[PDB]
Amino acid sequence: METITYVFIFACIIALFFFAIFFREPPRIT
Amino acid sequence: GLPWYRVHTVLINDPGRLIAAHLMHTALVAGWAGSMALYELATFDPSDPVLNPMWRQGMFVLPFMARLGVTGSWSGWSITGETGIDPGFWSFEGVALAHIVLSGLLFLAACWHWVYWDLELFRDPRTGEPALDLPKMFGIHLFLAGLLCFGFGAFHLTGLFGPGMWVSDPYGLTGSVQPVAPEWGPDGFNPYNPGGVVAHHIAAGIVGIIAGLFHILVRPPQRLYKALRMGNIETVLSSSIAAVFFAAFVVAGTMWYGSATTPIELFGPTRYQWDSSYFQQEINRRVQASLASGATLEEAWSAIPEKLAFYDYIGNNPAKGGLFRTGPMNKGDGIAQAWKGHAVFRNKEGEELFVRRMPAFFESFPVILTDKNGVVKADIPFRRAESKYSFEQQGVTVSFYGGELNGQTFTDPPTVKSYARKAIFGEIFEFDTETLNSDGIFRTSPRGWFTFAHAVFALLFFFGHIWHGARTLFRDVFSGIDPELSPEQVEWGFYQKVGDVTTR
Amino acid sequence: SEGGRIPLWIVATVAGMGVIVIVGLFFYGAYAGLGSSL
Amino acid sequence: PLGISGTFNFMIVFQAEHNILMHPFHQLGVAGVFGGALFCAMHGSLVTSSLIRETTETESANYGYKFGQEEETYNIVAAHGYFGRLIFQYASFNNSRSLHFFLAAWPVVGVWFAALGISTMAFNLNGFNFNHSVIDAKGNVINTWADIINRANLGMEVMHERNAHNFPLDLA
Amino acid sequence: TITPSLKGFFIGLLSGAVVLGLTFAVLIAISQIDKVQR
Amino acid sequence: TTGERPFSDIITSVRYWVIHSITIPALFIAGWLFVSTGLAYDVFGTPRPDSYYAQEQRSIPLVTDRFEAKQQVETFLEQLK
Amino acid sequence: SYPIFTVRWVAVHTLAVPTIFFLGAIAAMQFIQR
Amino acid sequence: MEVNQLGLIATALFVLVPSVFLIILYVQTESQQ
Amino acid sequence: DWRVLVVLLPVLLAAGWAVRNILPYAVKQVQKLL
Amino acid sequence: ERGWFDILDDWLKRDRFVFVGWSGILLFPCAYLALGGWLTGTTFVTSWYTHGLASSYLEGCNFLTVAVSTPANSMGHSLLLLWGPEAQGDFTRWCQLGGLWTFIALHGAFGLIGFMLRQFEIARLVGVRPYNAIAFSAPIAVFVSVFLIYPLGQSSWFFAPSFGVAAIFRFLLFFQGFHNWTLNPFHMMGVAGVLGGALLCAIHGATVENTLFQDGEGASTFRAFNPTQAEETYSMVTANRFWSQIFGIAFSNKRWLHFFMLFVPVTGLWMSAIGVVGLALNLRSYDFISQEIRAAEDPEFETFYTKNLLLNEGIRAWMAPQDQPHENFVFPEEVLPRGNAL
Amino acid sequence: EPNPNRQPVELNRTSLYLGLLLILVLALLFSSYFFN
Amino acid sequence: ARRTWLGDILRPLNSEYGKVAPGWGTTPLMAVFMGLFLVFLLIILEIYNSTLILDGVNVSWKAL
Ligand code: CLA
Ligand code: CLA
Ligand code: CLA
Ligand SMILES: CC(C)=CCC/C(C)=C/CC/C(C)=C/CC/C(C)=C/CC/C(C)=C/CC/C(C)=C/CC/C(C)=C/CC/C(C)=C/CC/C(C)=C/CC1=CC(=O)C(C)=C(C)C1=O
Ligand SMILES: CCCCCCCCCCCCCCCC(=O)OC[C@H](COP(=O)(O)OC[C@@H](O)CO)OC(=O)CCCCCCCCCCCCCCC
Ligand SMILES: CC1=C(/C=C/C(C)=C/C=C/C(C)=C/C=C/C=C(C)/C=C/C=C(C)/C=C/C2=C(C)CCCC2(C)C)C(C)(C)CCC1
Ligand SMILES: CC1=C(/C=C/C(C)=C/C=C/C(C)=C/C=C/C=C(C)/C=C/C=C(C)/C=C/C2=C(C)CCCC2(C)C)C(C)(C)CCC1
Ligand SMILES: CCCCCCCCCCCCO[C@@H]1O[C@H](CO)[C@@H](O[C@H]2O[C@H](CO)[C@@H](O)[C@H](O)[C@H]2O)[C@H](O)[C@H]1O
Ligand SMILES: CCCCCCCS[C@@H]1O[C@H](CO)[C@@H](O)[C@H](O)[C@H]1O
Ligand code: OEX
Ligand SMILES: [Cl-]
Ligand SMILES: [Cl-]
Ligand SMILES: [Mg+2]
Repeated sequence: METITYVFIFACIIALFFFAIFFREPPRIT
Repeated sequence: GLPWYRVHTVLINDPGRLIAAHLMHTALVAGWAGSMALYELATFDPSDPVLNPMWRQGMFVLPFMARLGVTGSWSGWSITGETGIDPGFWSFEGVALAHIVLSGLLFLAACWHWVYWDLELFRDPRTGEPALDLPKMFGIHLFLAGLLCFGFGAFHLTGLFGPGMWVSDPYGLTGSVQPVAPEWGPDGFNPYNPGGVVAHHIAAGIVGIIAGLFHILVRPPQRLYKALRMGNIETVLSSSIAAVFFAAFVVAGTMWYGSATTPIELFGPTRYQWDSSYFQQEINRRVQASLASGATLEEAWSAIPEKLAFYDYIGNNPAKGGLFRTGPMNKGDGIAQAWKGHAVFRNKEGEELFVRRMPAFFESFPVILTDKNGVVKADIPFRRAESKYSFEQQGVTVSFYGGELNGQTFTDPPTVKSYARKAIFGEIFEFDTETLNSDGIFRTSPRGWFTFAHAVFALLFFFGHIWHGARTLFRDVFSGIDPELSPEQVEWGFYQKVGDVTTR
Repeated sequence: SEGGRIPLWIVATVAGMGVIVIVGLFFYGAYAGLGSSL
Repeated sequence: PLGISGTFNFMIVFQAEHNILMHPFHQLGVAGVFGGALFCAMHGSLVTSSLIRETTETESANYGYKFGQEEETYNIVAAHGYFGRLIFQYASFNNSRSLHFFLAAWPVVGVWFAALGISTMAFNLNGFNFNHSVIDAKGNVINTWADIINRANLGMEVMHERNAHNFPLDLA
Repeated sequence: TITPSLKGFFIGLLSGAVVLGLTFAVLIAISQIDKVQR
Repeated sequence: TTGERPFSDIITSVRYWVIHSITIPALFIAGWLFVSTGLAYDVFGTPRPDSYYAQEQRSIPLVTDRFEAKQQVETFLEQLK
Repeated sequence: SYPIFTVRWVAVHTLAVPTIFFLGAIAAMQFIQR
Repeated sequence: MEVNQLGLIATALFVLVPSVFLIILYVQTESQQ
Repeated sequence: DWRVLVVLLPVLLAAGWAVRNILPYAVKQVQKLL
Repeated sequence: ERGWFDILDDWLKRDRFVFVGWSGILLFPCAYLALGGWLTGTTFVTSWYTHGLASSYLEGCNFLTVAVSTPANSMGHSLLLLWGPEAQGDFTRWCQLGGLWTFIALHGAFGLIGFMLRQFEIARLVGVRPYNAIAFSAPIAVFVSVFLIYPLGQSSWFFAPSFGVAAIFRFLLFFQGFHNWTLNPFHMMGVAGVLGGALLCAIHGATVENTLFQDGEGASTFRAFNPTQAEETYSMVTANRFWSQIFGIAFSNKRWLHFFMLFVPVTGLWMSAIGVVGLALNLRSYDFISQEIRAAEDPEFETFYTKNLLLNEGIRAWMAPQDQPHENFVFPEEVLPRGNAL
Repeated sequence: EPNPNRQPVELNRTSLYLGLLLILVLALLFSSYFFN
Repeated sequence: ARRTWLGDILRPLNSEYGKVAPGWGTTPLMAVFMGLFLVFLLIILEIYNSTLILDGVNVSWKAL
């Protein structure tokens, strides 16, 4: 149960990395 | 839009919805007290006020009800051990119910004040703008605080019209709720004199009545009004937070060191009673008095109350717990069942030896026995190959006086070493470790948890005071500095007085 | 009297050498007398 | 070790075997990271204190800066004017370039020394040893705080890897 | 009764009052002599 | 600028060095003599190398009472013969 | 042109005067024998 | 291993309640004009 | 105690020597601020 | 109204080399006395009667081993006023009883208050936002929690940190052996804040210096900057593209960047302060109960957690007798925990 | 009877990512102590 | 804005927004009470601390 919890949290973070890099708000110059 | 950390600023200029928000907070806090008390009542075991008092059971709000005179249940028990009592309506259950009902009434009021926010009372009569006259509000509220403070001391604590408060003897053996008369001399400022508590509330209450009337009738000086921004409600938040963290540090300290308002029968012993062998000295004095009066060793020790021996045990020291060791103390060493009696160790020469007690600093401690003069006579060795003081070499035995093992002596090394391991914790008890599946690891008491939460909250509220004080005094630059700031105001020399353009 | 007479670089050099003298004395004392383990 | 408690094990045993706390390169390393965190909050607070008002109070001040804008977003003169008076004028930077260079260099140089401490204690050139350095007139040892550190180090030494030594000197 | 420590308390009070008093005395004095030009 | 005389001005003026070629060594020598006369030991109550212990004792004169600590130190000092 | 006794003068000397006295005291200590 | 079994729901609400808060605020920001 | 006078004497002679070299300007600075 | 208060206000706020202000009435004496007490104590004052230690240059200690040590455990939490009932006005006894320690700690606490009031005071005169004062709340939380709350939870000031280099190292090691402080998640957060702060300091400084605009002709680029210029001196656009392509993400808001630089170390120090408040009560993160149950029953179960506890046990038993002399610990050689051979 | 003090609330996408990362990392740190 | 019976009763109690006393007003009397209060806190602090010891004031549980 606790192993599943640790790995699940870890996996969510790696997923978050993906969206933060590739699905970020684009920086736009003005 | 508003960032997430600012959503509640919409109430700053809306006194009626501010009152609604404050009513909803009060409803939540009252409902917490009612529901916490119900949870404690569903888990509290009232059947042994000697070896299983409330502070061994993780009770947090029960001791605060008992402190001011609520001691009984509608089901017929009291926390001092009486049966067949009738507490009237103000039992633990009646107090919890009263707070639940109050919670619901305040919830309804909050809805009324949220919908009917635009009340003429909140408008300045000259300008029609929302406005609160904070200096006069302060005097009204301080006046009400003074009256309430005074009536608490004069009527509740004295027993004139009320139950009094919890008072005990210096060893926490005979506590009960008693009317308390004020102490008007210098001992009234002794933290351990309950009489000073009564005198404080009568005297500070009167002072608050007077100061309230003053603050209703005398307007603030123009110089203080400008300097403290008394038209800005956020100056009240800043100074209120400062008073609150001041108060929180004080209640954390008196909980840790002890005082007349944090009795040991409600919150458990203090760590300092173990540091100074406070209970061990009273126990010894009583045994001396018996031996001196001709009783035997077995009679002297058997006359020691189990409740007094239980205080002389490091498992009840609130400095022995851990941050993530959760639950009641009973979950650690177990539910105490009986004093085993006082262990006396002797070597082969018949000399009495004394186990060195564990200081609170140490998670573990070696087993070391000295004579009356502190000379090492026996120990439990780590490396056996050059041991000279083993129990086996020194013929160490243990005999018990009083308690359930009264009159017995053990001579086999394994059993003697077993009791010597327990003796570093002070007096030795039998524990039920099965009922709660206790794990054998010490936990802290409500005294420990109260102190930790309130010191942490006090420190955090210091940051709140700094933050809201800064917002009050620097409201004009909250969004940034003036875009037309002259370099001359910040370069050296141009003004004789820093920031004063009239001193060019 | 009037600031300017003694060049700054000579001031800097003389004050530097005094620092080195006094710090060297402290390191000498680590090996002699008190605190030297002897 | 590649773990959190394994890291702590490494540090504790390192202290027993090299007295890293008494090594000046670890001390320079501490100055590096304590200094770096200090100057981090320092730089952040000064620049934040002198943001030019571009927003109303109901919005984040961060919207007052636009990515790629030509003009600076804070008044470094006002920041220098504050910090110069906090200490004295010549203890404060007014050149953003040499300020940011100092921010770069201080933690980097300190961490270089920290890395060189580990690397040179790798070859057993250990921290200062003042064990029994203070002696009285008769020759009694007078303990200093260095000797109390030694007692702690000995407890670490005698317990680490409790089954791995057969001979009295832990030479590696 | 004036215990030794109550005596010591009064000495502490007087000392601090003296220190604060002279401090503000000198300060008020100097501020009156060296005024700013407006 | 804040009006005071520049430091570089002052410390390169002959008058500065006339004054401080005296005041600095005088203070240094006062500090040396504070130690060499042994006055520092007596002001601060610090043991000399021969007064940490009595000749045959090896126990620290540790203070163990709060309100009689002054008398305890005085007693430890007598026992130095 | 400039004053001599300023606040800065006082601040400088409350630090510098004891520093020199202490350095002489610590210099003497290097010759103490046990 | 004899872990505290409340650890599971404690961790799960610790993640879920504040994460859900943030998602609500974000989604209603996108849906504004 | 004579050591108190042995220690203060180098400091006292330093106080008077700097007063000799500075008193013309000191009186002149106090006069201007009046 | 131009009374004496306003004239005093004028003089206190003059633009001089060292600004004074109203805050300076508190700041300057208290800072000066705390610094002077530390230098006086480390040069001349012993710890023989309180700790059994030499601790001054006079006694032969060096810059690493001098300290102003805490008072004897028998003083409890006494204020140890010079005129109080322990020293009774005797300056020499006061020094020998540890009075300089509360002297430094208390004048230091009020000095720190004064420095933060100075940050507020100057900020209000110059017209800047007071975020420098807000950021300084983190050093104050650390000082108060370590030097005041922590010993106040313990038996006496004796267990506070002593003011010295090696004395503070002993404080670190005591916290490992007795409190298992490396295991504490509030310390972990503090470590993250301090190392993350040092990281941010280095990376921002280097990024600026390596995205500079060529605004001059010299090979030394420092000269090509003017405090009053309106333009950014470095390229935020190029900096953003570099980190986006090296690391994946980058800053794009310069106001967020510098706020974050305040936030990270300040929050870290505050978190570490909270954990030390817990240690005041011995409310430690010492153990994982699940690990201890398994390990008690299964003598083949070993982790780095159980290895480190054995080190803590060595620290406690080997340092306690000398480090806590008032306890009179006598631990015969045979009870001392030791591995094989060592 | 519309209250004039109401204000829209915002949370931008970067703040969402930052907030989720803080919460997941805090959970990853504290979970071991919850299980104990 | 909405008038109510209770609001009309309380109206005078919220009608002097911004009214000050000229100048320094009662500030010097305030300062006297603040100083007296500071000495009071010092006394009760030092009693609890056993830095101030008074006859018949025994700061201990043994005072019941
Ligand atoms: C002042 C507040 C306070 C205090 C001192 C107590 C004290 C107690 N409670 Mg009570 N309780 C409280 C409020 C409090 N309670 C509230 C508000 C609730 C409703 C939730 C409860 C509901 C409750 C229940 C249901 C129970 C108790 C029990 C107890 C007892 C055991 C406590 C324990 O194991 O904690 C363990 C404490 C911890 C593990 C500390 C948690 C530390 C947190 C997680 C740190 C979080 C860090 C944060 C994420 C970091 C942010 C960083 C960011 C800002 C950057 C103890 C007597 C137990 C008992 O014995 O009853 C008989 C029990 O069963 N309490
Ligand atoms: C009497 C207490 C009190 C009151 C009536 C206020 C009111 C306010 N604060 Mg202040 N503040 C306080 C105490 C208080 N604060 C304390 C102790 C601190 C230090 C921690 C602060 C630090 C602080 C900062 C840094 C800021 C404020 C801000 C504000 C304003 C907007 C708050 C908001 O929208 O939050 C919205 C919050 C949320 C939507 C979620 C927060 C969830 C928290 C972090 C965890 C959950 C807590 C839990 C539910 C309850 C535990 C209760 C605890 C006391 C036991 C509002 C005027 C803001 C401001 O000035 O705007 C201009 C602002 O930036 N406050
Ligand atoms: C100006 C800032 C300042 C501040 C905030 C402090 C603060 C402190 N000092 Mg420090 N000190 C200072 C300057 C300061 N000092 C200076 C300039 C010197 C050199 C002389 C010292 C030398 C010094 C020594 C030698 C000692 C201290 C000590 C202390 C501590 C106890 C103070 C106390 O109890 O006084 C109480 C006094 C007051 C609060 C004065 C207030 C007076 C009230 C408001 C007016 C009413 C009084 C009335 C007129 C008199 C009635 C008396 C009558 C009944 C007999 C406290 C931390 C003690 C310490 O550190 O303990 C370890 C200590 O031993 N200080
Ligand atoms: C009886 C008595 C005494 C009564 C007193 C009453 C009274 C009124 C007294 C007043 C008279 C008086 C003045 C007496 C003085 C007494 C006296 C000498 C007191 C002294 C106290 C004392 C020595 C305190 C010491 C304090 C101390 C150690 C300060 C150290 C300062 C120091 C080391 C600074 C170096 C650090 C530094 C340069 C950091 C810069 C790095 C950094 C990242 C900057 C960031 C940054 C900088 C910028 O620059 C700008 C631009 C921006 C963008 C930016 O990011
Ligand atoms: C010269 C000796 C330097 C040795 C150590 C290196 C320090 C500088 C490197 C830090 C890297 C930070 C990241 C890059 C940050 C970055 O990009 O830097 C940029 C910065 C400015 O670059 P410029 O192009 O303007 O100048 C460099 C060349 O182009 C020559 O003009 O470089 C320098 O200032 C170099 C300074 C040389 C002189 C420095 C001497 C420092 C010695 C101080 C004594 C230390 C002793 C401490 C004992 C405790
Ligand atoms: C409506 C109504 C009613 C009812 C009412 C009710 C039924 C109520 C209830 C109420 C309630 C039932 C309430 C409750 C509340 C609770 C709360 C409010 C809680 C909170 C909590 C918290 C806040 C916590 C926190 C924490 C955690 C979680 C963890 C640890 C740490 C801390 C502590 C932070 C009646 C009939 C009377 C009448 C009228 C109407
Ligand atoms: C405590 C007390 C007090 C006070 C006192 C004081 C205030 C003092 C001061 C003092 C001082 C104020 C001292 C000082 C000293 C100083 C010193 C001793 C220094 C040294 C230095 C050095 C040695 C240096 C080194 C170096 C470095 C660091 C780096 C760079 C390079 C070099 C190497 C140079 C009173 C009487 C009030 C009261 C009683 C108590
Ligand atoms: C179990 C955990 C759950 C935690 C609970 C979280 C509750 C959070 C509630 C957030 C509510 C936000 O409240 C929401 O604010 C928005 C703007 O922000 C308001 O929206 C308003 O402004 C927008 C913006 O132009 C207009 O287009 C719109 O027509 C108007 O209604 C919504 O009317 C309201 O629904
Ligand atoms: C060898 C086992 C029997 C010898 C006596 C052991 C000490 S006593 C023993 O200690 C247990 C906790 O360790 C308690 O749970 C139990 O109640 C108690 O009887
Ligand atoms: O392996 Mn890991 O640790 Ca470096 O010493 Mn030798 O070895 Mn072991 O002992 Mn100590
Ligand atoms: Cl190991
Ligand atoms: Cl080997
Ligand atoms: Mg030497």
